[PDB]
Amino acid sequence: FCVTCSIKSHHPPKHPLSIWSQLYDWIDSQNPSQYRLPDDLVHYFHGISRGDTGAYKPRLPVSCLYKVSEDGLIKDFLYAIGIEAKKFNNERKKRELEVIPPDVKSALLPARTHPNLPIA
Amino acid sequence: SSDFFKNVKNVLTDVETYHEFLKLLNLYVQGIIDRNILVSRGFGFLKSNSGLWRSFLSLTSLSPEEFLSVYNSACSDFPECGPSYRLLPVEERNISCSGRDDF
Amino acid sequence: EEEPPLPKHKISVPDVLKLWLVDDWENITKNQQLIAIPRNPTVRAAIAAFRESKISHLNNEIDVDVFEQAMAGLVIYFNKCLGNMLLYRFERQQYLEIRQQYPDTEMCDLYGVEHLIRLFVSLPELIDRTNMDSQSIECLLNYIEEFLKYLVLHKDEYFIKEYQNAPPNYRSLVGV
Amino acid sequence: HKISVPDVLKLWLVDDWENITKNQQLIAIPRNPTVRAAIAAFRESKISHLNNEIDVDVFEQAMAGLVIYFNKCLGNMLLYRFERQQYLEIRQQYPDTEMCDLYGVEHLIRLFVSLPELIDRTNMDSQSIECLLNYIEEFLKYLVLHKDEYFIKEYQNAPPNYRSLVGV
Amino acid sequence: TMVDVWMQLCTYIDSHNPIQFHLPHSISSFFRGVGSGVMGEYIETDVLKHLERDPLLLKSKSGTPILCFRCHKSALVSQSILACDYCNSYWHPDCLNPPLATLPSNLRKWKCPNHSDHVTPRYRLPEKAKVIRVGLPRGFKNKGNIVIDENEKPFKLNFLEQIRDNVINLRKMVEQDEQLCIETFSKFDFYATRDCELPLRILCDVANDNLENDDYVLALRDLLRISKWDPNQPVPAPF
Ligand SMILES: [Zn+2]
Ligand SMILES: [Zn+2]
Repeated sequence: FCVTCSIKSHHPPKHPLSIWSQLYDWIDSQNPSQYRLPDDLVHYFHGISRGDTGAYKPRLPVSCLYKVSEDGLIKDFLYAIGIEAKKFNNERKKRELEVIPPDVKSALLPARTHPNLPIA
Repeated sequence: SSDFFKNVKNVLTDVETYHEFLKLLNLYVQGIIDRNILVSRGFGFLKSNSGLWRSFLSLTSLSPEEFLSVYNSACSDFPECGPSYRLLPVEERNISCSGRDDF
Repeated sequence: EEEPPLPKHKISVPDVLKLWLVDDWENITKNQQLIAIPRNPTVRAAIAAFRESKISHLNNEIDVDVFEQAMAGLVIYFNKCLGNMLLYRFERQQYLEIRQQYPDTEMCDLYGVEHLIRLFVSLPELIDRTNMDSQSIECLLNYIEEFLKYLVLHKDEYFIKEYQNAPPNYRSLVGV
Repeated sequence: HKISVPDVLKLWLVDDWENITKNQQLIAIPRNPTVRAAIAAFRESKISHLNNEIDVDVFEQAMAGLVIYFNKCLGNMLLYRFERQQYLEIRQQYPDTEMCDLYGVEHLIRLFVSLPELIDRTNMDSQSIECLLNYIEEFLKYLVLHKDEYFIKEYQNAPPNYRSLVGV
Repeated sequence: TMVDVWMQLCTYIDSHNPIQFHLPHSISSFFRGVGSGVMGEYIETDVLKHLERDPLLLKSKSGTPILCFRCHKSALVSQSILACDYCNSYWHPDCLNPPLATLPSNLRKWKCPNHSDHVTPRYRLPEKAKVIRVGLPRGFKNKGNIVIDENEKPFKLNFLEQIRDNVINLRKMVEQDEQLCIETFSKFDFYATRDCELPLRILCDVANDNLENDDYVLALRDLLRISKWDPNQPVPAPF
């Protein structure tokens, strides 16, 4: 062979029913599953020699339904709520001084004592 | 938190309702809904167990006063204009009224 | 099944690694060159090195967990897949020799990164033949390509620079 | 005899079916991007890259057939029963302008998607059929690419007087 | 050529009788849920697959008892109960947060408030949609809604010992609670029943406490002041 790129690769495999049932569950945490046994690896009228060569006789929509692991979803919500809860406690610290806004029924309103006082 | 979730599994004995709870949590995680809607709709799931509900409010960091403030407004999702009003086109928004004034 | 096309992916293999792969294949099929079995370092060592070299840069436990599981899965996957689609008929007999001689030593520990770059280039077809989702595909491919970059960095040590000619008994026992 | 409609356009067509029929929402008839405007834009973009004069000629005559067929077809097999009132109102308002200058891509794509069943009854030469169909394919791709500018963003609610008028 | 195609198209259209539009059957039967109607309309195909509503339900076809989900009562403290057409739940039409004035129509399926599809943004799935099992353990952007079911000792005690112990423990807790409360009587009375005349004191003799000042904020927000001086404590005049 003589090619300049030939940007591929080739290697001779054995029968692909164990290899392709793992590469599915690689990134997954759910262990692989099996199937009916006597259909898995038979001769199918092919008796093979030792050499194991050939035996002769643009946008897109949000469209799917996903199956997610309940472990990750739970562990994500605990981390998702932890950050949001700390952010709320961070802004819960309220220390402000004003005179004539009405803003909330908040924590620091001795303000209203000021504009009502000098007259009374 | 692990205690909270095994107790939720205990209380919600029906796997369909448990899955709906988890789906609500996922909505929050992704950011479609916020903490107000999360708690106001989790009350309908977890109210039968005071321990579970107090634990959930402790997780969310929501005081009971603030929960009572947010409940009625963040439970049912209705349009802001009410369920019976709707906006008009700009064309028919200036039909003549020869007796009106600026006031 | 969607709008008829959805484009196939590609791992941006470094050109140096491309040349290495092509020259290695050519020398092993025409010049009867073989791989020093076993090697030093090993596949497990290289994976552990990439782990310790890239882990200190993640800034989230989500990324930490997904990356940890990804690298551990790559270990177990090379374990399960080395003896199917990662050799040729020539060194198939060398594999037979090591398989029958070393009783229970792990194949990931026996082999080296030279058989890891092959899995790294063959991953696109394997992802294509199966049915995973887009985010998982992108995650695995990004980790594989940064692994390839790390290998390009540490080339001088990770790639042995010579082979050995097949012995007469070996070439006669393989025939080809 | 079949076409390749992108999934975004399929979703948009079904959403428009629902909005016009069940939810009582219509489209503002005077469009900012005109049907003639979009036709001219696609024609210019394709000719600027075409190759030979025979192809130039067939593409030009294809676009001409497209515009004349739109102008002759709109008011016959392109509107729902909830838009005929609006159609007659628009004809009364602008009786001198024409539909190719009035309507938009929201209806041009109904024409495009429905073209297969029409070429089903028509039985001209397969060469012309395949040329026209490839042109329609490229047009659909161009529209779904330039979505941001050609398609309307929000529909308009029909007024109570309009609904009492139509009543169907 | 295509000129002739145009001629044949024009001849067909001006020969035939106009009709109303309908997008092809491919696009129509594409999605799940959508379906044509009697006059070419769009109707969702989620209706009661069985066919006035039976107001009071007591027994189920599976023997399961009929108790409301929120109050756990039995369709007799209120003259009507509702059965969710999606789960095995029953709700009083008064226990829902906006209480339903009238029961829904027996034609359309009714969905209880304990489902996540009330706050998802609506979407459409194609009717050839292999459910993909995503392996990414954490951090999966999923548009919130398209995640389908998250697919993955016999003791023979026979004693009432623990039941008796639990009953006595409950009675003991009750006894302690009652004791504490009934001692804090005679102060609950004074601080909760005369609580209406101490506000009168801190109003008449105008002493500024937090609630007085909040009431004055309430009166300012009613009168809608802008930038003038606040008049006085007893002379803002929504009297
Ligand atoms: Zn009830
Ligand atoms: Zn329900």
